[PDB]
Amino acid sequence: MIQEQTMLNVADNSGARRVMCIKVLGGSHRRYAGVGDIIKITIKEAIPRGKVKKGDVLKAVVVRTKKGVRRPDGSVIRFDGNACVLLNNNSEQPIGTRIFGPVTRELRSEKFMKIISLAPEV
Amino acid sequence: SRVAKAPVVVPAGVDVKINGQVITIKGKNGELTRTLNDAVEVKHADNTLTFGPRDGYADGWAQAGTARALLNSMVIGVTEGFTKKLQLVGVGYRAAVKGNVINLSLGFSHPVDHQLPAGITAECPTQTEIVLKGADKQVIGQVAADLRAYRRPEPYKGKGVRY
Amino acid sequence: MIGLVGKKVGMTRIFTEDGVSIPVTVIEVEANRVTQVKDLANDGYRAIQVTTGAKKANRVTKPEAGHFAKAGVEAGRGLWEFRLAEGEEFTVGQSISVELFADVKKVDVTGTSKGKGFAGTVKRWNMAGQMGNERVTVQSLDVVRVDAERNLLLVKGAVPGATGSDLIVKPAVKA
RNA sequence: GUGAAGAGGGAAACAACCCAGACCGCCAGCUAAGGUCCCAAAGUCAUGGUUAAGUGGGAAACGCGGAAGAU
RNA sequence: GCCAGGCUGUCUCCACCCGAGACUCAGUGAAAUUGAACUCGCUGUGAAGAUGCAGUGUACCCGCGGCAAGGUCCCUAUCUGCCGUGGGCGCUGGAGAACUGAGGGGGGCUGCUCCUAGUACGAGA
RNA sequence: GCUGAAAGCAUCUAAGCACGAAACUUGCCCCGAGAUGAGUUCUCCCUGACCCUUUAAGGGUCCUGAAGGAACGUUGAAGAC
Repeated sequence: MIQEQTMLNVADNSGARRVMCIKVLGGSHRRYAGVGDIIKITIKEAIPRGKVKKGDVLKAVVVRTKKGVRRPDGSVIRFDGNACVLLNNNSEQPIGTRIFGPVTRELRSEKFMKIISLAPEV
Repeated sequence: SRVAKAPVVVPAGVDVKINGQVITIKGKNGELTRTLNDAVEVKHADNTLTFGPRDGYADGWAQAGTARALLNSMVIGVTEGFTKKLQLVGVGYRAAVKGNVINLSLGFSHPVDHQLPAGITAECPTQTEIVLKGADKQVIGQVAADLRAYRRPEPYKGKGVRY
Repeated sequence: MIGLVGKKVGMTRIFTEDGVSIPVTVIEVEANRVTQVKDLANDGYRAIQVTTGAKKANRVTKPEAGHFAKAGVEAGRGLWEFRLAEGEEFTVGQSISVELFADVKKVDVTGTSKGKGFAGTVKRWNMAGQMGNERVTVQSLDVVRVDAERNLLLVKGAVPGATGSDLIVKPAVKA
């Protein structure tokens, strides 16, 4: 999961390496964020021509949670760390066409119909 | 005042009884009763109904005129009845009628159903035209106003329910 | 249809065939015997006073023994009221099963929460106070499973009280 | 003039507002200011008028309005 | 003297546990203050925020547990007010149970999508 | 808003005479008859004797000790006590 000033990993070829949370959206005066929640993150380290430069402010979504998330059948699928993929307010389609690691089955939302195609590993 | 000085002719088949301040009128449609204000005196006045303001009331003339108008309306109702016609202007505005409830659909996600007071008959010669027959003008007017309030005449196309 | 008094036993998750296991609290509802009927003529309002369970001979006071004898019911460990639905009254000595809740799908659970020790000023007023052991009614609870031949009720979520605590289940009047 | 150094009654309370200068006592009466629906003792008193708004029961200048006042 | 990095409940939010107090049992036991106290709220006046003066409302008597409104950041939280829980007492012979209820308390928030519907309306937008 | 003048028009009202805002209250649930206005219902127990006075919401003596509670032990998901 996410908290104030959380450290997030990167699961796309956008060039981001270290992304740090700044604000939490999806509810006024909200505390934390979930896997199926929109979070506000910025970048700390970028490749020579990374899509994100230091101090950037743009949305993102967590695909993997270190704390773990639940399922209706009691499954508590959890990962070694927090992985987040950047999103934009306009042109939601993320630049990265490749996602590292598996993804859960909760990405069946209206806007997440184009991400389930990616991530061949489940 | 001026309207009060006008006895109203009661046609045949209408029975009028003055029990003190109460006026009871009977006719073909059915019974009707109405408690009259004490500020005006009404006598039988066979074939008519004379109204006289009571001494000591400043509002006597207007009260007598209103009572005369109401008695005339009641007489005209009982003798023949009152009819009102309402049109529904607009596409998809239905006026289905069943039992003692009028169902209307004027663009709302739910039907609007209005109960019919006893003694009021609703008919639909055309699906978009609704006719109400009643012995009392007040009841028919109130039901018509309730139907009209569901969809106000739209002041860009003149849609809704209109008289 | 009408409120029944039962005893909390435990809570678990009932695994559904579609992997949607739901938290279910388990209530044992023995056949509650209607001890008395409170009517408008005598008691001033419509209701039934009911009991359930068994009482030890020493535990039954002679006034209570006479009350049960008049009621023609076995001495139950507790007595409770249940307001009728202005439909009809019950007869003295009538045992009510759990079939009434078999076709409700929405019930409210009233009970006393687990007691908690000394609640200091910070815990109470943020003088001191206490929390727990208070009769509160959690509403809008849908019954999951009903077993009349076993007197077993499974209700969604959680209910006040620990194992063996007495509680009441009533029709979900509030929605 | 009062308090200072004068009690007491009234103004709901109150020392400078009105009446009124206590020798002590007695279960009598008459007055001053103030009251006579009650609390709280007295007319729910007689006659001639204003009041329809609780203005009485807080308010100026100004054309009944002006008018907005303290847990 | 400065910078970059790793580094912990300082925090989001704190949750439980370990030893001494905080509470009771048997015994020791002093304090600052003290005119006497049958030591309520609100409105108004008062050498000017009244527990004590005029009006009004509430409250059975007495105990146990403290938040504290009354650069030693001093002055027993003694006493007023405050919630929970107790001892005595009356509901009219006594007692055990189930309750109606005069009244009091709590919260009554809010984003997105779907059918209506790209519909009424709208020259079109 | 149905008829509707006074004041041959008109008008929410003068007579007849109807809806309606999340604003207010019930309705949602908890405490609550110390509510001294001290409330309602069910059940159970006591069915003795004698003496005196200031002779009546009187007093005293012998016997009786009902239901219930508390007294103490095991103790609890009940509690600082």
